[PDB]
Amino acid sequence: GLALRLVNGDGRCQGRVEILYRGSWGTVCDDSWDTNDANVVCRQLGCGWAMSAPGNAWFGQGSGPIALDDVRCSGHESYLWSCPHNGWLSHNCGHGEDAGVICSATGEN
Ligand SMILES: [Cl-]
Ligand SMILES: [Mg+2]
Repeated sequence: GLALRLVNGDGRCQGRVEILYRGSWGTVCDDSWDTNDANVVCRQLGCGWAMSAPGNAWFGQGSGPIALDDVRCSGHESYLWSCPHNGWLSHNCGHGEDAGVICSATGEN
């Protein structure tokens, strides 16, 4: 069962992006980690909208195989794994590129 979390931030609605894929939490190393991408993360978590998308392991480096690399959300999607992307677990990037998000945390549902 796919799941998403933001870790090592100040609260549920900010931190390093991690996706539960086939039993292990994996990070995102997108070098075009954009507002549209972050907005999808925030919507999916019920965390409002993306105030910023901190880059390059701002919230620290994750560990283990990296789940997603080039994720190109339109910005409307309900889940990050619904955005166009260039594959699971097939990436040469390092955890120094792990993406992060800071959401408004203005959701109530
Ligand atoms: Cl980051
Ligand atoms: Mg992107």
